[PDB]
Amino acid sequence: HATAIVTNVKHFGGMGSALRLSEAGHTVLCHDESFKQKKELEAFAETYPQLKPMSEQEPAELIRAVTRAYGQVDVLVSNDIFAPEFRPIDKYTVEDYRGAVEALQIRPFALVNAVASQMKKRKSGHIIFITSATPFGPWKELSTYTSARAGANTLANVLSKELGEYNIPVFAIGPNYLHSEDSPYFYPTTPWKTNPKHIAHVKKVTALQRLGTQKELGELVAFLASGSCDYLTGQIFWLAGGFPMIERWPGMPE
Amino acid sequence: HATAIVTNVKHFGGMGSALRLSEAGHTVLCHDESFKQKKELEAFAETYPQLKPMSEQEPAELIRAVTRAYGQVDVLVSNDIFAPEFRPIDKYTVEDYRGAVEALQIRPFALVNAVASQMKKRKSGHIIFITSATPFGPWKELSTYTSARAGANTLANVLSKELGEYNIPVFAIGPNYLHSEDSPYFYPTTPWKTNPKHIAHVKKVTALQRLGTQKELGELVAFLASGSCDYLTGQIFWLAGGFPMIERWPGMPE
Amino acid sequence: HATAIVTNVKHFGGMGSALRLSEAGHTVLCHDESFKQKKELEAFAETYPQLKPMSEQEPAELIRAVTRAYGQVDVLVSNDIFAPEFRPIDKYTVEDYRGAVEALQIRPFALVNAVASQMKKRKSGHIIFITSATPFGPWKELSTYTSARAGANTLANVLSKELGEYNIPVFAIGPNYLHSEDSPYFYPTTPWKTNPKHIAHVKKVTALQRLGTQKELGELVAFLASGSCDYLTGQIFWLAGGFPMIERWPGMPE
Amino acid sequence: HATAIVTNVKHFGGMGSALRLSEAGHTVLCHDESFKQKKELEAFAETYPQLKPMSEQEPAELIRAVTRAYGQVDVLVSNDIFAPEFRPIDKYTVEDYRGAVEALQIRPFALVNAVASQMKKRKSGHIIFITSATPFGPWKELSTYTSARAGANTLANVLSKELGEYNIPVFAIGPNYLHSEDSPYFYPTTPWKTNPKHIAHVKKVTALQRLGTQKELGELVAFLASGSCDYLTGQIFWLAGGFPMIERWPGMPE
Ligand SMILES: [Cl-]
Ligand SMILES: [Cl-]
Ligand SMILES: [Cl-]
Ligand SMILES: [Cl-]
Ligand SMILES: [Cl-]
Ligand SMILES: [Cl-]
Ligand SMILES: [Cl-]
Ligand SMILES: [Cl-]
Ligand SMILES: [Cl-]
Ligand SMILES: [Cl-]
Ligand code: NA
Ligand code: NA
Ligand code: NA
Ligand code: NA
Repeated sequence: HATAIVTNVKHFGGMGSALRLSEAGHTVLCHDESFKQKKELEAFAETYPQLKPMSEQEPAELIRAVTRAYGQVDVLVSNDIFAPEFRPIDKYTVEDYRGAVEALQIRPFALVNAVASQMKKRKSGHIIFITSATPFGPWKELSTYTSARAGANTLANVLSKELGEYNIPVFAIGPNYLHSEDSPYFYPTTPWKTNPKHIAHVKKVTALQRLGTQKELGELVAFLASGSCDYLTGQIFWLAGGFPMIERWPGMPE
Repeated sequence: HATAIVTNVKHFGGMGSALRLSEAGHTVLCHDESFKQKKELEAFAETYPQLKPMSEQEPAELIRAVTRAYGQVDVLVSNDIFAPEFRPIDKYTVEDYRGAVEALQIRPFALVNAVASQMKKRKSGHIIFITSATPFGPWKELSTYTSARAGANTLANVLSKELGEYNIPVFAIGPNYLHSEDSPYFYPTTPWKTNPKHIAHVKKVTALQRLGTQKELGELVAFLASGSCDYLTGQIFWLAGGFPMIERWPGMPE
Repeated sequence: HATAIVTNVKHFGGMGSALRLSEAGHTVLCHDESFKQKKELEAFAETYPQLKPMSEQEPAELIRAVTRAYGQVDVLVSNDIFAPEFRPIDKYTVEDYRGAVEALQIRPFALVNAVASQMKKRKSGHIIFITSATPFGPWKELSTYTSARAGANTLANVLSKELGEYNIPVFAIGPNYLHSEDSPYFYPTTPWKTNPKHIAHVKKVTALQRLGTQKELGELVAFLASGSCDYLTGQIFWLAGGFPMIERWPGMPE
Repeated sequence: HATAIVTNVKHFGGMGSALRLSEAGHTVLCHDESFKQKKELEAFAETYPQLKPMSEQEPAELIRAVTRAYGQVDVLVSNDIFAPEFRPIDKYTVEDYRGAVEALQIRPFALVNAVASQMKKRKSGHIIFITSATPFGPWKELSTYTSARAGANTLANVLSKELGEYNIPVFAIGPNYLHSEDSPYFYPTTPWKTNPKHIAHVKKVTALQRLGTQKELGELVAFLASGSCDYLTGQIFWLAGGFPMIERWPGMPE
């Protein structure tokens, strides 16, 4: 069976991806910061017997471990996370930007850098970055997070050009307003399904007037990873329910 | 079962769409200019017993006929076609542009204009335009066709904003280098799989170094129409295998 | 001296363009629908002695008349207008879309189709379309106007590819929230500087928290027409003060 | 008088920017890595008496020194450079990507982080990044450089949203094929005007069939810095002569 790595599986698009990839018949190797602790890894493995958590934390280490134990990495889902911190540009430190770039650009780069050679040698593989739709509709005072996510989107697009010759599609999925259940990355049930202000905000700024679901994200990840539509390689997908809705002139209804 | 209209079914993305939608369990009502002739309609119906060709040619007429005979239109695939004519801007006539706009913008607009009310009333439906990736990577001297296709892409994106409130996703799929078998719209087997110059051109300008397949287009259409990933509403998909490849500096290999 | 045509001079970007081009030393030939009436044309010529209003209305006749009287057309500013009419997609007629594409796509196409040969023969000229920033940040229920403007933007970008061989730059300037003085196209003094609701809306949705000025538009038109920065050819300029501002999460200041 | 900082003045868009800003009446404070050597700084000051070279290298020290000596920083031109190194993704090291993001994203971020407070306090200033058009038309095997430049472009666009409230426009100018005279960043006279292969390549891939000039870049920088067209804030300018030209089908002329 085909192998798939999902990183930061407890957060963002991790569970939607891992669960739907597993249902599609992949062996899903799952990374997470919490899996440094045996108790957390074992608890996850018991709750999700169809998933295979690994303890390895860093990119080369993780790729090498999965390759040793399962033969090869057929699918990489780089589910990258970093807390958005809103500040006026002069109130950040430079290290605040470096941290965002490290988590949101250097990390997916390092994973591809470690796995690309084995994919190129057999001329097969799929690479998916989960990034952000914030560059499409940016908020004021989120300059660090948003620009790093744009770097990752362009990284995916550029990589598609060189890896296409080796039959390796590369995609970026950029969500916004994706319900993240009990993860703070980025729309947890509380407040986003519980507080009237937040419920009204989502109804206002998305065309579909709701949060996106983990199932929708997982369906897209599994579809791309299936090899059924490789000709989309290089695509940045905006998975944001039609966000942004743009405020209309006075006198028009919402 | 859910109904799906595919227009110009003999051409462009028509057969990939109709066949994969049918496999997914839709009743697929098929439009085509050739179905004005009973012999052509009956021959198609015999060759493809899982498809239902209609004789109706024009938008309101077609929507009304399918609604009368099958109850409702759940999915619209506006597979729009017009021959690309390359000319210096001053060598066209103004009517050359009007013809492109009529075929590539007014036609999908007219179809949505005719079907939107029934979708809005029941708060369900999916709309897919098959357009072109030419606006993403334009060729010189194709100003009429390319700009009309961009109008259609923007039409899809804008429509997603108003129809989202009614739970109707709207998408545009913009192909290039899609193999179109025995249709001249736009990459027929001859010359594109038979002539060495054409084979070499496709290898040069696409990242995956091949034509796209009807199966890949059909997989995307059926995935979007399935209701499995509505949160992509408003997306323009570039289905062009990583086109364009951009020419590199002297001294670098191809 | 160098000649420039500015169309619909009384509206949208017309006076900013005409007045700044004249100050930069162009002979500015002005079109306007009101110039069908001799009295209107003569009142304009008396108020603006540095401008030269023409009575011609149709693109071919206008280009021919300017060429006959002033030798050549060095700069074309296609300042296109159409009344934005907001409707749900099913409440338009198809003719409502044809009217929008005729005014916003066919017309700039016809003007370039009529003037390009003379510019190509001498290998000099500049072409500027004034379009819209609505495709960048679309409002719901403006599907006709917005998609036609996107067609015009792509037309300019595609035209740049063929005309660059002849040393003719082509640009599109897409405004939003440009103050238009007494013209209803699209942000007249009343209500946009006089009604508190409109004043508040402009402050909220633009980054600079004000309307754009005719002077700003004219400075950009004159700069591009000057031959000082031809290497921008093909650019779509968003002249919208940093619109759109995107609504932020609850808890964050405006 | 108004002050402007131009970084890496000997390279890329540095001299075009500095020389045209000076001609427009700015006091132009010039940074360059070579100005670590007193002899280099003094030779520059003697050749260009209208320019003021500074020895400071680090962003905070440079802004502080200009502010101390000349009162304030009115215009920042962050003319960022890094050597483009083409490699397959697996042949880079991770540090190769960190170097690119440090030079092309962290550095402009640090300069704005150091200068923004003084501009905000007085509600005036202009910020221009010189980036790259490579994200618009990416070459294969340049994943580090190209994705870092896209990060910088998005940084400028996001910054425009918060700084517009303070009347500070932010722009990114993304060049390609800009003639850079004796600088190797990125199109020096030799080989790009002297080697037939390079001459042919520029003719093929740009619409205007030539390199861009330092004067064209400087005209755009001075125009944006002038305060004449602030309503363009947030714009990414592609200063690439209509690049990329996209290869056409067999049978069509070049
Ligand atoms: Cl490691
Ligand atoms: Cl999200
Ligand atoms: Cl009809
Ligand atoms: Cl195609
Ligand atoms: Cl006339
Ligand atoms: Cl406007
Ligand atoms: Cl004004
Ligand atoms: Cl220093
Ligand atoms: Cl350059
Ligand atoms: Cl030069
Ligand atoms: Na372990
Ligand atoms: Na019939
Ligand atoms: Na007359
Ligand atoms: Na010093």
